[PDB]
Amino acid sequence: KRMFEVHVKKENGDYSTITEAIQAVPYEEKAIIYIGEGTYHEKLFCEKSDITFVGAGIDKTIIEYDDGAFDQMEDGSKMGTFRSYTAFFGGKRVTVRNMTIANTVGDGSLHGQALAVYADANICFFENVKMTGHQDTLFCAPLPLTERQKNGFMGPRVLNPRKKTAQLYRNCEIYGDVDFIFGGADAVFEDCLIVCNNRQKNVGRFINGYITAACGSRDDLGFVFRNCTVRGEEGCIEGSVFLGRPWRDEARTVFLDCKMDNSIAPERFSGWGAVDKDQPDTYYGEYRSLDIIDSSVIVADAKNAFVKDITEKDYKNLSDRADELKKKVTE
Repeated sequence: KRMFEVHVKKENGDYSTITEAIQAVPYEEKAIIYIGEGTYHEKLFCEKSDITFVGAGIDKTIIEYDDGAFDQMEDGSKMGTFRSYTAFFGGKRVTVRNMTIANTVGDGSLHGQALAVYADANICFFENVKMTGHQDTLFCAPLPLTERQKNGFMGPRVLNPRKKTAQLYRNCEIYGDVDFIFGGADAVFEDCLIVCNNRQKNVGRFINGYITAACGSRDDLGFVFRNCTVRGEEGCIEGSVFLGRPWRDEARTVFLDCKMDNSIAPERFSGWGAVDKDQPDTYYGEYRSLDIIDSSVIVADAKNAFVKDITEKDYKNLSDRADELKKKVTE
């Protein structure tokens, strides 16, 4: 079996840091980095043709860093969203399994956006990975076409083309509050636990968060959640957590056969900048959402009018498309 292998351990490894292991890997070589138990306080930048990272399991291998968008850089500039990442995964194919990746800086009101993971590779596959943060925990590239704020995309891909990506998340746990899964990827989340933090404790109607903030094209797949558990953290007030708001106007995000509780807002999805702002070019929706406790069917007839009614035909389409992205990624 030919594969370039590197073993990271706190003691007796090839290296004691992940960064040094990444350096070791030649871009063009199919590689795997095994990472032993421990907490690795590092900011990772990985760009490779075909690499796999395998930790010792969720909360056994932990990659953590604490950069926030509001931080000041040496040159005087604000770090910004897209430089806050604990880990950047770019290149052609990346696989990550059996670890926690955390941005520990804190709530966005004091520290700004703070990515745990910047997922930029053409094809990304996360399995049994836990990702924690507050604002903007997980970015699934690509960026929108153009910025609305000066230097809004400052980061490693600001100059680059907006490459479409295909991402698969299986058995992951993802924690955050405001826009904590966002970007323009075609991304399927399967059998994931997705939890909005109780922002109200970390700081009219109080809004704890927006699970998604997609910005893809109306002709692409966008975010598909299937058989996931989606909810606020224990303590979140009723109806204070949205399934999404559209970061750009053709946002696509669907939840198929998911379990949810009553922390989820009655409107289900928000407009951008105000709850009841119309977003007629989004494809936002739920199909067969079940209550988490008793598996009884959820009915929301107070959803925003722009939220779609997923017919059985729409559902088979979304399922087939999610299925073909899964094949592309795992094939």
